[PDB]
Amino acid sequence: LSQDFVEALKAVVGSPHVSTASAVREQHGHDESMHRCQPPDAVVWPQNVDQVSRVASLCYNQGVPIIPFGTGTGVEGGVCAVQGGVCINLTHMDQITELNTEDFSVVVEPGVTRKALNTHLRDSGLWFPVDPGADASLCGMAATGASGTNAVRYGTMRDNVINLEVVLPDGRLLHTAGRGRHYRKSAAGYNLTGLFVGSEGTLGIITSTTLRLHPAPEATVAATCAFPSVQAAVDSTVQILQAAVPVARIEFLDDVMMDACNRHSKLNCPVAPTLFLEFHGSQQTLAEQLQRTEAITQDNGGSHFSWAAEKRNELWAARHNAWYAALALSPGSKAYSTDVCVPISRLPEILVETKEEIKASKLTGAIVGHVGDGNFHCILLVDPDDAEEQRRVKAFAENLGRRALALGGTCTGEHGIGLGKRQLLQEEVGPVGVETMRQLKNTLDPRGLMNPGKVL
Ligand SMILES: Cc1cc2nc3c(=O)[nH]c(=O)nc-3n(C[C@H](O)[C@H](O)[C@H](O)COP(=O)(O)OP(=O)(O)OC[C@H]3O[C@@H](n4cnc5c(N)ncnc54)[C@H](O)[C@@H]3O)c2cc1C
Ligand SMILES: [Mn+2]
Repeated sequence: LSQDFVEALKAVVGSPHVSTASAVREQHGHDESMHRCQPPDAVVWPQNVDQVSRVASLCYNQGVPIIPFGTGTGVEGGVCAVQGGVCINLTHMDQITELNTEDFSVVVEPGVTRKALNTHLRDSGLWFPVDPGADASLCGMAATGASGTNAVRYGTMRDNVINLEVVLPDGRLLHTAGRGRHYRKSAAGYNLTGLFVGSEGTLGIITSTTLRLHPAPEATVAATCAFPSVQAAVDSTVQILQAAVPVARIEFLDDVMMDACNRHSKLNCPVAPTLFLEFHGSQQTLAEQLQRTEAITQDNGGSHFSWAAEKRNELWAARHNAWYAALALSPGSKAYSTDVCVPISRLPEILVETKEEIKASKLTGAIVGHVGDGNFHCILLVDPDDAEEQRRVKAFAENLGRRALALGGTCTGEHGIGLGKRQLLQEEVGPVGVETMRQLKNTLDPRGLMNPGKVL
């Protein structure tokens, strides 16, 4: 990066908001995954959308890659600057606007986390449900297509993003559904909002997101249920979904993950394949849901429900920290997560096979995830210096991904592709799907400067 170029960047955002210092670039060259740090050539913090547009235009016309950066909690290397360039940290734009309680909508800028939003919403009777474990940027969640434990009932980011404000690679400002618009459904033109959800910073920079809010549940009950085997836990899950019980949360932990979470959060659940459940409704619709759900879990050997404000909060905090609980099994290690999502009737086969495969392998793996969506994570630990173990973990993850594709599923339910799953994506959608995705990338980013090396 030339001195003239750096000075041009400082003219847009101000000298304190541009850094070429090695330590600052290294901090923005990696996310939470094991993907190797690849530092950008500079980090820039735009202070408003006009500055985002002008930074993008400067980079784009000079042939300098752009890497959007939210909270850096991704797990597929999305922020790694594989071709160098300018990392745009968007978190100084942190305002909540256009809170429309009567329409159940709100507009947020990239520095707003879900925690910040739900704090702002206390005493409104509304909440935003999509809950990744990490305290992530909501616009980053829109960029990755995130989901979480609440998605089985309340939907993913794709279900809950109503509109996006996007700075395109050359600096133009796009409101995907129209500036200021919010509504429940539309057939007007092509749905641009869904194209940018899950685009991972390869099609443009999300500078605000319009989110669907939901009413807080009238009443909540959480519980855990221990099972004799993975098969019994996942069969119960499939049967709960087939019985159409509107469970609010249904999270699976294998015995390895349950033990890790016990040690990391000082829970002391029985070490066993376990479901964490939550039910929303009136005092009485809960009783109906509980009866029907306990009946199914009992048929599969589930324990009597161990029931759980503070107790529930510690239960789900432990679940949200499962990633760090797994890492704590081997201090100094990094982690790589699988994220397959299969048709629900095939979930028992692939989960049980994954458990058997982790057992037969020398790898440390913990299993957790959103089995209500037919989705789960195998969290695999890697010694950052053991090159052979890394090759074993990547091979394990790619074999699992190919098994999911063989079952009609997808290689990633929520984390995205980034650097890790590019070959699986090619297999998943085939030559015409890849070419079509690439033609869309090319028309929005002709010079290929919008987060190069990711997704495609
Ligand atoms: C402990 C832990 C638990 C997690 N649990 C979940 C979970 O349950 N569900 C889930 O889906 N994910 C989960 N994640 C992954 C991660 O939190 C999500 O992928 C989240 O959406 C990433 O947001 P971010 O701003 O931190 O992303 P970053 O790492 O900053 O960026 C991720 C990607 O999005 C792009 N990007 C970021 N912000 C923007 C923007 N404003 N405009 C355009 N592109 C942008 C980046 O260029 C990159 O390619 C977890 C992560 C951790 C560490
Ligand atoms: Mn998850």
